[PDB]
Amino acid sequence: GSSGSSGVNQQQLQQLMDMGFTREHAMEALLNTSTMEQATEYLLTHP
Repeated sequence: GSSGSSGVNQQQLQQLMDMGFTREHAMEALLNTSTMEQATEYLLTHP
């Protein structure tokens, strides 16, 4: 059947969110960014 990825990704989201962040930034982070690493930075730049 049909399957793939839609919108952001919980993985990264949760992954980061776990580190101790806010879903708000987390989400935007990913959205803004593209890869996981990038996400980290975004968050790392917004504690």
